[PDB]
Amino acid sequence: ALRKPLNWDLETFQFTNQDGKPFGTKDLKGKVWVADFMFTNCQTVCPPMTANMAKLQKMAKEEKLDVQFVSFSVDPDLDKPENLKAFIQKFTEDTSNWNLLTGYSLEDITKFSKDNFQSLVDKPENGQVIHGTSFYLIDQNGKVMKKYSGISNTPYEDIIRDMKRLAE
Repeated sequence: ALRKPLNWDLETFQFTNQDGKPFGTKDLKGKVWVADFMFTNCQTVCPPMTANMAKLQKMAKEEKLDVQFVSFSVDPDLDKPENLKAFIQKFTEDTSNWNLLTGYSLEDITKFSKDNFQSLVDKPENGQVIHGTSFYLIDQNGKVMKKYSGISNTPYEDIIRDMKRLAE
């Protein structure tokens, strides 16, 4: 069984993916998914985070786990769909189950990150947006259940275990 779940409520949302198509709760409700926050002009942790998410994607597929991946841009003023599409192509050849989202205001995503993921977003003068570095596991009921590091010793086996529990 899933131990010590977070049980965080998530608001209903509809954003735009890297193909310029609507995507959000409508698509995700009923699926197990993993979320992170990132931006394409990040000079530090976002590329390794994304590589880590790609490793998780590959491992989940190998285990025959049917899950979705979602990356929210925290720099929507710069990250349009074409930016996200070009960004993700470096890290994976599979986006059938990975949507990178944008299309909203910076204020919007700041509130969304605060209210749903208890994570501060703020864009300083140098443009290097402050945001959380966690991966979040969300269940079929649309609640956040687990948080893991996306950048430091990502616990791939723990995440896989938890996905297996949600699939049972």
